[PDB]
Amino acid sequence: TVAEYLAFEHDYHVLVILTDMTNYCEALREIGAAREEIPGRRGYPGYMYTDLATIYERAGVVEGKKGSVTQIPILSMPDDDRTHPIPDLTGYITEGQIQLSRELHRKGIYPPIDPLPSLS
Amino acid sequence: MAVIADPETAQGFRLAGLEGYGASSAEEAQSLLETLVERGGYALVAVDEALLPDPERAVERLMRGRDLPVLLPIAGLKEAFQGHDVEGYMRELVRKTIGF
Amino acid sequence: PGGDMSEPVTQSTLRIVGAFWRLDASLAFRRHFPAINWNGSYSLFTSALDPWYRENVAEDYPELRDAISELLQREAGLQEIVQLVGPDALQDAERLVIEVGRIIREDFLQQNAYHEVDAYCSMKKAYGIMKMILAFYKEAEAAIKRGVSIDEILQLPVLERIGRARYVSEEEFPAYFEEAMKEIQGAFKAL
Amino acid sequence: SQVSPTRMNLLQRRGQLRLAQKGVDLLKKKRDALVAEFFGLVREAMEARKALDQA
Repeated sequence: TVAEYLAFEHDYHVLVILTDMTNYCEALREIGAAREEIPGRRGYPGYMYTDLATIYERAGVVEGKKGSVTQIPILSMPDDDRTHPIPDLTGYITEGQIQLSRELHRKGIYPPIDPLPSLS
Repeated sequence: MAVIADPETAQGFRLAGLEGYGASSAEEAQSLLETLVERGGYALVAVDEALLPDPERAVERLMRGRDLPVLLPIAGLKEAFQGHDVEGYMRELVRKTIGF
Repeated sequence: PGGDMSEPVTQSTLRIVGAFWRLDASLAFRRHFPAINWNGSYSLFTSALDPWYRENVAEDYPELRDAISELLQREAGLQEIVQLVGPDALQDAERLVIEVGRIIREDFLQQNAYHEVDAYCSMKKAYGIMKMILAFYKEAEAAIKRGVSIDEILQLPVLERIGRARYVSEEEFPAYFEEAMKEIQGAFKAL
Repeated sequence: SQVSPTRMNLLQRRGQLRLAQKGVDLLKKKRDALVAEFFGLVREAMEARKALDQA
């Protein structure tokens, strides 16, 4: 929210790093179930989708304006799974992604990336 | 194309074709092996039982995937040869494929 | 029609009760009823039966059951592999096993439940049956051990006297061993 | 690199077996034929050679 402010009235281009989000949902979960709301796959509270709309969705480029808010946050889903529901819903939510994979990493090639599942 | 056995017996070869060579000048025949492949127009090489047609590794070390004459069994000269004939067949089947 | 030897139910029974008589379709499709498929079946039971076993039947009795089972056993892992060559690239005794095997499978096995003559037995009946089948086989081996014609043994009239054996009726059963048996002794003398 | 996940795959990976299992079932009885044809070659080999060597 310090981003809209720097973006919209004062004109800037701002790259925002929200590194790690996996702790997010973790804490999120806690309130969830400690109250009583329903689970909805893998025991993350099911309304997740919405809360994870509001974080990524603010950004973009306003009309006939100046400025920019580009978000790169970095997920840290466990294992090299791709159906642990965190990175799941992010998938719809953000547009595209690029993956690091152990797949390369053993070979020592830095900074690994694969093309194979990066859309953008 | 080519073969070897003792000179004393070799002559016969030497008549029609079989531009053979000695076979008691080496008891390794590797020497000959290579020489043979120098021209390589000989797709046939065969040897007596004087050597043994079992350590082909020479050929494998030289041809190295360029299949060139399988060393074939001859036998110095008949005096009996039919005993180990039906044998040579059986000796093969057990250690190839499956054992009976 | 969960179709396994693994879903709870079965492997529970298996735990408590003692004997398992597996029946299976496959063996059955070739025809041979009952089709209790032996190779997968078991019965922990036998042990404690041995006393009464030996009392009543014969007294060399156990020694037979264990002896004969080996037959099929030593066919199972021979056939398995080597049978993708038929019964002609085998050697001497090799054929002998499965020829005998045939007999274990063409008589000692398969009965029927549609014969007044046979669909019922008693110990003492079967005993002779099995007895003969070792007793023809050990001497079958004395033939091939001298290298006699093999595929001749396989055509001798003696086998037919086995061939009828199941059909032998229970009143005639004693006698039928009586003549038949000692004849075995004599078919090997012939060669 | 990855342990296969936790759902979807049951059916697919079972049909992995269906293909494999049936494939490898039959690959043998593919091969049975060639073993037959090996025999054809096996008889034939030395016959005359050994003969006409000797005179």
